[PDB]
Amino acid sequence: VDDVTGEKVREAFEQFLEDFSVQSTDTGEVEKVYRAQIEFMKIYDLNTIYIDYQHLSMRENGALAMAISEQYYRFLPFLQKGLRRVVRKYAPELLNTSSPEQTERVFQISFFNLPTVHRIRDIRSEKIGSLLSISGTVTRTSEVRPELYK
Amino acid sequence: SEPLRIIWGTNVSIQECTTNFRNFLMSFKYKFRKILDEREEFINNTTDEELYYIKQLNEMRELGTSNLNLDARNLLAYKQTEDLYHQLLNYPQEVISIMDQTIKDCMVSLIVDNNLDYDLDEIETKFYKVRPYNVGSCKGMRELNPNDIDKLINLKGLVLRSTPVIPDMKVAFFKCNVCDHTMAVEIDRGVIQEPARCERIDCNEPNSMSLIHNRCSFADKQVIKLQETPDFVPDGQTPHSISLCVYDELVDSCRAGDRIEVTGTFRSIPIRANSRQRVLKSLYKTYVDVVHVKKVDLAKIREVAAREDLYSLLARSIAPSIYELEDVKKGILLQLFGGTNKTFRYRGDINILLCGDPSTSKSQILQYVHKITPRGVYTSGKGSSAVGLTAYITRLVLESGALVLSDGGVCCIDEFDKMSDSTRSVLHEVMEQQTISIAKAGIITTLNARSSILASANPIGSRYNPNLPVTENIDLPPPLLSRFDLVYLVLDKVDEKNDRELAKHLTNLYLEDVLPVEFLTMYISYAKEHIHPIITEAAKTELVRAYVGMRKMTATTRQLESMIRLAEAHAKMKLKNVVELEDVQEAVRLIRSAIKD
DNA sequence: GGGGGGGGGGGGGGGGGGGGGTTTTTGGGGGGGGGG
DNA sequence: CCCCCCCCCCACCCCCCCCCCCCCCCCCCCCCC
Ligand SMILES: [Zn+2]
Repeated sequence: VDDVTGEKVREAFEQFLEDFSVQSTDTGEVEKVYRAQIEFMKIYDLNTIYIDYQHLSMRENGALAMAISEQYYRFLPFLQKGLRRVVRKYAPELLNTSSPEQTERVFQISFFNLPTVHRIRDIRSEKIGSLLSISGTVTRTSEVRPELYK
Repeated sequence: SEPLRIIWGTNVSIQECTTNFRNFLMSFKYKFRKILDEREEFINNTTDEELYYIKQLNEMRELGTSNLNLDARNLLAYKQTEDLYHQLLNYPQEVISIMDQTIKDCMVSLIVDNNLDYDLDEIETKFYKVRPYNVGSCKGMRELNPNDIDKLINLKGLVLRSTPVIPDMKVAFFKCNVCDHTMAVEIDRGVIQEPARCERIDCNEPNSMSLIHNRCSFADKQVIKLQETPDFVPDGQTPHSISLCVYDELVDSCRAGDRIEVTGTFRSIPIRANSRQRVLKSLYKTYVDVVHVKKVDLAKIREVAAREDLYSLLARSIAPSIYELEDVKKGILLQLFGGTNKTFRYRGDINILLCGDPSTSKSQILQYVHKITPRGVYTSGKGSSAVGLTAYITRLVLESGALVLSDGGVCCIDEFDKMSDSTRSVLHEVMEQQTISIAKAGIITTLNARSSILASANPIGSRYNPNLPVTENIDLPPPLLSRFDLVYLVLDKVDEKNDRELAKHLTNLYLEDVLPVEFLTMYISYAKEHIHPIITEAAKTELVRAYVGMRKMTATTRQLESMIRLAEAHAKMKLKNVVELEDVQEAVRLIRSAIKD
């Protein structure tokens, strides 16, 4: 069985990622910031894309943004599927770490610029699996370690 | 011919319980409660004919909120529901679930019977809760016994600490490894009802469902430790304590140090000998599973603000039990008002000290301002009776001292002469920068103290000598003494024209029952909330000429800054939004009195 | 043309085996207080 | 005001579990009525 909501989320997000159009303080010719950021990743051989949540919020009546806020943990693999197809279209050099088989590149989808910041005290378990932004002061840190992923 | 839904072990019909509750949750009137309670002649139709719980549900539905408070005596006031009270006490979880469901049904039925349009889908989606309270006598924590093990009880006590919020699973979420089909399973009595085979008959693989932890649905649980209040303890032994479990929007109803009531079902559960075994200990953990918790104007403001004698009126009202020290009272009132802040730091704090003889009214004065101020503290210059002045690292944790705890309030310090030297140094950066610098254990910060200090200090020995300066009488050094805006001397020197009238004023308190002493806090509150004085352009020239005058008479810019802050405080008084020439003049005059010491 | 009997597969139960289950002293550094 | 002291804090049986084996039950196919 396939998650129709997840697949439709992937379709919407993939389209947004490849063709979200804007520019400012410049000519009116649209920059298509995330396609251009994929080019920047291709130049500097990066493996993450930074996404402004408000750009999703204005897109398509914000329905996609609401879905990704409410049920982020469900839809993150679908977002990676959409991102992978866009990277195939506009920067297929990046699908590998880039012969011995240079492995599949993983993509971290680093959201930012959320509507509101929750405090550590505002944690409440309905928000399990949802996207938030959190603030506090870093009182201690771990050693950086390898987590077995695949 | 039909099945019956029964509260198990009781023979109570749930249909009867439901309708007995419904016919009170609607059609109850508050007039009936005064029939039950004392002073029944205070019934009044124009206030008491109200359909009280229809009124509650209407305001509640306009706020869209899930919770209803219910004083349990209101059940006993109403004929069809007095039995429901006993069922509520004796069989609480079933009756409370019935009451919850009935509240939701009342909300649903109102928007189709009273028939105003509303989001039916919103009510359908929402859960609803009753919060019964005042269930009965607040029986002692030490008095509980195994007959209580399922009853709705009431407790009073002191909160020691609470856990962080604990996620409690309400619906497990399962996914099939082979076919990726998903199904939701409600958690029943804390047990996961795992599907042994995949639901889809076209797949039906055994043992293939797996739990997807972060797609389950979780309620909020919190555990709070409640200590027996020392009012109830027998004198020769430790207080007891009870752990209480609290859920959802009742999480963080209280914090450490709160004295509270709780209404809740007394519960007990077994605990294991070791986690790898089912084997249980033969005596259960007890806890209370709470359902309610509780702790322990502008027209007049503008009317009083029109008065001409307001400065003297408010000043005498801060401590009318104390014989005349009126410039001290005026100074402390102006300290209560305070100046203003600015972004760029310069801030609104005003700082005062009292010295002179020890056996005099200064301690009472500190106590009165402590009682008046919203969030101040009382302390003394050294030592710690589990409360101390400076911020301090201890076990590893940083504790905030009385100065830091007095953020936004007056910090009252007695024995300020006998203060320890590390504290004497620490006071400089709160006097100047209103902060204290912390640089330990991987944390570096200027911990902002933001407190006005009222000090009380003493001479060396039993008597102050007024033929010697303040620095010669007092222990604490001049550079710290210089930081205070106003500094005062209170002396026990004999004079019958003062002492007799003081004694008569003091002794008359034992016989007698304008002084707006209880309105003072409200006036201070609204003034601090609403009024932010700015300096008039003419007041610039007034401040400059006054400063150069006292400079021609050893002043420093700290005196000018003090005159600014006092004038701004004087403008919060009378609710004036711009500092006037008279405000500068009184700030100047009071400082001219103080600096002459 | 339907029902019974025989034969084969698949599942469940029972049994057997196996593994797991805090104060007191000593030394050091740092902070605070007292005496010359 | 400086130095020294002294004070504080810190370091073998029983249950759960898993594997293996045997029997029974249920379905399908073939024959008989
Ligand atoms: Zn399946």
